[PDB]
Amino acid sequence: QSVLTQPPSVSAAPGQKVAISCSGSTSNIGDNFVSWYQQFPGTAPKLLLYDDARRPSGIPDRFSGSKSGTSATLGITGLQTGDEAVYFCSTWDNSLNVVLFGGGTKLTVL
Amino acid sequence: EVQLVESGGGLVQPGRSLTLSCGASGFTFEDYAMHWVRQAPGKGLEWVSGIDWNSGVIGYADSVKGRFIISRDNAKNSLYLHMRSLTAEDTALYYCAKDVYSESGSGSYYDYWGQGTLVTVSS
Amino acid sequence: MESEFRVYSSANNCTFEYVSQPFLKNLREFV
Ligand SMILES: *[C@@H]1O[C@H](CO)[C@@H](O)[C@H](O)[C@H]1NC(C)=O
Repeated sequence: QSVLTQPPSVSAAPGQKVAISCSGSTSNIGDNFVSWYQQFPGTAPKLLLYDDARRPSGIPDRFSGSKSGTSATLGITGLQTGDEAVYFCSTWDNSLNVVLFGGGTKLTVL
Repeated sequence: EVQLVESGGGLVQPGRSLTLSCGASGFTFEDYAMHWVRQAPGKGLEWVSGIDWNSGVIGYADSVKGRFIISRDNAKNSLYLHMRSLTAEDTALYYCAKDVYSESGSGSYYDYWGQGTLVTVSS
Repeated sequence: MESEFRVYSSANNCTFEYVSQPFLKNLREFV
């Protein structure tokens, strides 16, 4: 069973660009665009990116990122305090016929 | 605004069964596919079950296959998950998920997430 | 400042839908 791979935790100073990488098998990420979810600790997950770069209403333009090949990249710019959250990349797998959820990356500011 | 009410989650013994009920409001229930996602605290999100407009079962997580049953009623606007052979691994927080794509085959993302209920499986 | 859908709270069991050109010192008579 393919598992989406994400770095455990990332820390950056406010105003520093943040890159998050999601690693998946060709059948999952290659067939359908990954969906990013921003979950604040102790809160229900909120969709951050739909169909890769496209952003759902209520998501800041500074949030960005491009998926190339089997890797999905989330780019965060103009980072601020209180933006700390756990990010999950989710892409359904045609071969596995099950939705796949990434381990998650713990973004934070000191 | 879509609100996903969560209930039927409580401390339960391992060799027992438990039903989880999700309440759907602010959108047509039949029009949008509904999915179950659980996340144990300190662990990554894990997809558990999926269903569609025709109420056909999209599938179950391999770990929960044959122990979990998913069903929904379009008229009642509610979906119910039946859990059997509950284990410590099963213990997690089950959040209702609203899916924009009924087939959920491709480009399917969860527009809204339920607050969730805490299933605890212990002796 | 549009207050929309404030005319009801629950909407279930839809049975008929229809969208067309809107009906509306000008008199607007209806029957
Ligand atoms: C829905 O409407 C139909 C016909 O108007 C009626 O027979 C049925 O009982 C209704 N069900 C609910 C749940 O409102």
